Amino acid sequence: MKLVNFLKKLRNEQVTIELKNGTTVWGTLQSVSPQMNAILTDVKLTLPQPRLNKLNSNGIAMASLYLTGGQQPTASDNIASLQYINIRGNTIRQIILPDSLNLDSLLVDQKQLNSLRRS
Amino acid sequence: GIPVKLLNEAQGHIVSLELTTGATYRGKLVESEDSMNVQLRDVIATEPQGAVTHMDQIFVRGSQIKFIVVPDLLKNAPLFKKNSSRPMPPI
Amino acid sequence: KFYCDYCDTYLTHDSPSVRKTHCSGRKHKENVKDYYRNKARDIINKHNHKRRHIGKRGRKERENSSQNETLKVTCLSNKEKRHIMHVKKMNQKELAQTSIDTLKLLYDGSPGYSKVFVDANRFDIGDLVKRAQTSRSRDETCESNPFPRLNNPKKLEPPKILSQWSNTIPKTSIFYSV
Amino acid sequence: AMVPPINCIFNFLQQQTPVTIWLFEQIGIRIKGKIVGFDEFMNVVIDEAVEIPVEKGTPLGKILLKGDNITLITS
Amino acid sequence: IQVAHSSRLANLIDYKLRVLTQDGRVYIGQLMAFDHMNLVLNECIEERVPKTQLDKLRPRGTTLNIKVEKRVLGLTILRGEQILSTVVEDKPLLSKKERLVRDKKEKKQAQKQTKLRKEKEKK
Amino acid sequence: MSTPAAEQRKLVEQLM
Amino acid sequence: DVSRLFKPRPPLSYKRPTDYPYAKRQTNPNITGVANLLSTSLKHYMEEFPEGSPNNHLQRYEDIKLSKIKNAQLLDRRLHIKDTDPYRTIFIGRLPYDLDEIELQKYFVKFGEIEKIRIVKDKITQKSKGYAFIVFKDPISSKMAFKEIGVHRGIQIKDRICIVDIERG
Amino acid sequence: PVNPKPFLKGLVNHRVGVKLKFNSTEYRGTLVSTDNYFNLQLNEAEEFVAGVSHGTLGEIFIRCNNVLYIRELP
Amino acid sequence: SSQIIDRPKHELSRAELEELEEFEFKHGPMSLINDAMVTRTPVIISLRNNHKIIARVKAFDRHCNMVLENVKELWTEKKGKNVINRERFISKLFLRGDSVIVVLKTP
Amino acid sequence: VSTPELKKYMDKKILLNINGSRKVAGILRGYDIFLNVVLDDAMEINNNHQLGLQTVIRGNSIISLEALDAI
RNA sequence: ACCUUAAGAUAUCAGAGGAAAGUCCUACUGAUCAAACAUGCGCUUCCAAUAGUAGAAGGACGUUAAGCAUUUAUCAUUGAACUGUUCAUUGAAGUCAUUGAUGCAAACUCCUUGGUCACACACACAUACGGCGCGGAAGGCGUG
RNA sequence: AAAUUUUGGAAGGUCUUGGUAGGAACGGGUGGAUCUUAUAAUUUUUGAUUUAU
Repeated sequence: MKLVNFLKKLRNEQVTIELKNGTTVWGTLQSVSPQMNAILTDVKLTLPQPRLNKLNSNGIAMASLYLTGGQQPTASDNIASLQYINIRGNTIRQIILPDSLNLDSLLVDQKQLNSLRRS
Repeated sequence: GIPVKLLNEAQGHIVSLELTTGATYRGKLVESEDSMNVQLRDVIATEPQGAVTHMDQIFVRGSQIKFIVVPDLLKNAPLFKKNSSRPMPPI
Repeated sequence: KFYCDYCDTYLTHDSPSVRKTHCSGRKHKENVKDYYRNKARDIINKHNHKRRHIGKRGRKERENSSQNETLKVTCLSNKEKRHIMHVKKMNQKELAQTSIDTLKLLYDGSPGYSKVFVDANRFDIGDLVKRAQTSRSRDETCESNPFPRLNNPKKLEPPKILSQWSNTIPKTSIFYSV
Repeated sequence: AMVPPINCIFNFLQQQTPVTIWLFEQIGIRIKGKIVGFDEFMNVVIDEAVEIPVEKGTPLGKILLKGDNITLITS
Repeated sequence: IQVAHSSRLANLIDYKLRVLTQDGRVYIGQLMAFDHMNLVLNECIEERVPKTQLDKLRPRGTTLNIKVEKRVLGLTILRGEQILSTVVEDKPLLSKKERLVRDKKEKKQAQKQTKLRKEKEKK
Repeated sequence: MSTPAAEQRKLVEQLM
Repeated sequence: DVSRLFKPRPPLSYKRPTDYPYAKRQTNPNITGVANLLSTSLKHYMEEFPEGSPNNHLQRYEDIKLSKIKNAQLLDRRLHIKDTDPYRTIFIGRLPYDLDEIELQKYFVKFGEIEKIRIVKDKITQKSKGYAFIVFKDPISSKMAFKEIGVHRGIQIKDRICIVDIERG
Repeated sequence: PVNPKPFLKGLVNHRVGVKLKFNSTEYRGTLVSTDNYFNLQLNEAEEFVAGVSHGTLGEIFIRCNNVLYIRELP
Repeated sequence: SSQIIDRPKHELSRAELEELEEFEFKHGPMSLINDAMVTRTPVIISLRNNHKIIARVKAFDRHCNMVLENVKELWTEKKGKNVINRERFISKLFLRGDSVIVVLKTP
Repeated sequence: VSTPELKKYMDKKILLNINGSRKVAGILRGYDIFLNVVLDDAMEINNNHQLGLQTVIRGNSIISLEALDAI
């Protein structure tokens, strides 16, 4: 049982990947490498403002978000619309799946079922 | 992997490499191994806050290297070409 | 299985000194020298020029340039241009390899000469020189050759001039030197 | 001659020489005691372990110190 | 620039990438090899936002102008442990048809040279 | 033989 | 010209770092405990989702496991060919499915006398399951015929290969 | 000369206190089982973020990478 | 028994490998998460970045990365005296296994 | 797998910076494939207090291992 | 003189057949997927004055420039005056810079890049605008 | 259905667009990609860079 195999089954669905920095990537999800190296295409990066006056924010995250090169100069919040950002596997913290998909048909590990039948 | 073989080909020439602590090092590259361990000779170090010193040798663990800058001429290396001919290795 | 890409010899799988033995021999030490001579020779020889976008000249731009004159074009034969290109390439190589070392010959009898100019007893890069010429030892003292001018040294070499402009030189020197 | 670090830790275990283990920083503590046994991954069990901040710490008893935190093992 | 939806890191060879690191530094150079995903960049110039101008990116003239200190460094191999994410910025110098043409050219030349090498080394 | 952990086993096991 | 071509780039300029020092790098410390949540927020969560969604993908897993635990005891569940001892009687195996008892008796009589023949067929349908019991008038002759039919790439079955051996009863 | 693997085998159903490396958070409870990576499952464990006890915890699975040391309580 | 368990993972056979994986998931530290999925009781997972999630596990894995639904992210952001309690509800969530610290099963 | 090339640093004084701040100088005695190092007669350079007669350093926390000798 | 090797696999499910239970195979058959190659879409974006001396995109590791505004240049010991301040002495380290660094802004000069294509010098348009010349670049989608 | 249409195939016409020196079959102690397992245990991907108390 490897959940990377389940994650490979989405392949064309809208996800919301939240990296470890804090920045959350929203966009259509293409193939996922066996190391969880996601490749999203029509992405909209954003950075959550902590809503607290004195707690400012992550700074390295702002630097990375701006240096991606897609930040809107007139944008009030830190969003950067760009195409095809390739995300390294180890940086993902949690992936918010869409609400609409069915889990019962995708979570069935075909390889584990084959092994169980063979045994 | 290609980059490890390139760093191997870069032996004997002055390379500049920056560690993850912030420091920078440049000098003759004596030996490198498959795990990115390098041995610089006559290195000129820049500690993170800007001070610059000099040592005869250094052996930096590869797990700390951020990037390694080799001479530009190595772009024409034979192992960067994609379509290659092999001598049909013997039995 | 890893083979050298210069020697093209297929080498039985190694990772230790076996790769430090192959790369330190002679069939992989000068055969990697000939390779990068050729690749760098190409980037010197490249003559391809930028793509040419020719715009339709207008009447105001054409009339003035047509008024002035036609200009003759100098042209050489095939053998002559072959010889000229060979000469120019040789001249470029010779000038590029030239290094000026007048300051090294000028201080030949300095009191601390052996510690700086010898380049084998220096303190920065001497660690490399320190199986394979009457080298100058560091233990030299200024008592040796107390008077340099006792016929030991020779006159400074006259300055070089361009040969293609060798008729430019004044015909006669001012003073009569024997 | 050359002695590997595994052999050095084995000598510590055999001669019961007290060791002071440097846990790496942002933890700010040291462990002092005797090595009773070690592992592959520098996991060590310690008898009469003494907790010392970086000297008013409290004894801990017998502990198993995970090797991913150890930085030095000095006597 | 638009890039094909089914385009892994193998298709982006000689594309001019935008590689981002953990410490807020970006690298802008042509990708020429990979592996642990540690790239080789040709002319990548490293950019960073100084701590003195970081405060201008925080939410609030209308258009921000950030002076980014950049260093020039050539033919540098990165390490995959530090890489955070990669973006594409520009297409290669050569068009797709010309790329296929030069690939066919080099394949023909290599096959002929290999045949001649075998013919010489046997006899 | 995989990660150096196996090699270190084939040293520590003999050491004990 | 030895190293006149590998001229390195000028030394890299210095820029003041914008990250945290290697000594100050850490993840989040002072991670607060988990016990406080259990008292207050857990009650609200349980009150507002009484029951969880059914676990449906385990249904197929346990269903195929049921097949495994269902096949075995059912095959084990069980208890014309009750002739004399097989010392002089001969047996055949892997015969045709559409074969008959008279054809099997004739084939066995081709290389040995037959005293009693009764082919046992599957109870599901009246088709010869491939087993034929032939009583021979000579145990040595029956053994020799079985050896010949086993060494000669199997006896000639109509739509299979019929190897012969001892009855093993 | 006991090794850590036999030690953790011997600590099964023994009152142990494992402390994480983050905030001196210490969990005290009986050890139910262990994995080859020293993943620990504690039963009826009590949480000590500091010397003060916060409460009682039902059953906690503790990740392998966080434990600083596993010690046997009297 | 002891020999196969202590036996280095590069010399056991394939069948004994997945048998070992199943035994680890059934009789081991992850038996807690397996039970929590099977009887459908909520778990309170404390992440590395000071985030506590209350959810029901639907599939877990060797690296302890699980798929959760009915997630309810609870976390606090503070500076000095001031504190604010923020909560977020997520319908279906994938969670990577390198972040988790302690996984508490509801009584 | 592959033993690091430190066969020339044997019994020669070296100075290696533990983690990012500490710097320890001593006489190298041995090494392992993880780049664990055992160095005798250590001294924590900062006045500077000696560590002990025999210390081992986990190779995870080593960054650079420059040598203060002829090499 | 040192070196002679991790092992497996090469779309996937479902259906028919052959060598009780798997097991393998089928120039077998469906459905899905992926790759290549052809081939199309009133598909979408982009392709530089000469009726002129221009302009667009990206640079400069370019000048004005010591620009205009701020801000920085050690620690310990001892003696002396002093109401913390000043002068000298011993020891310890010490990236260069102060014409620097940092903040702001403008002019100028110059490099690379491009269909500098063809027909036109035109009164259009609410369903808002014949997207009804030939190519090229890049993607989206469909068929074989 | 022999009158009409749609679907499939053969032949011919017209217009266009691409190719033009290799291709098929068999084979192995043949190279390289991808995938699975050793492998979540210090040298890259199963967390010490949201600066924290």
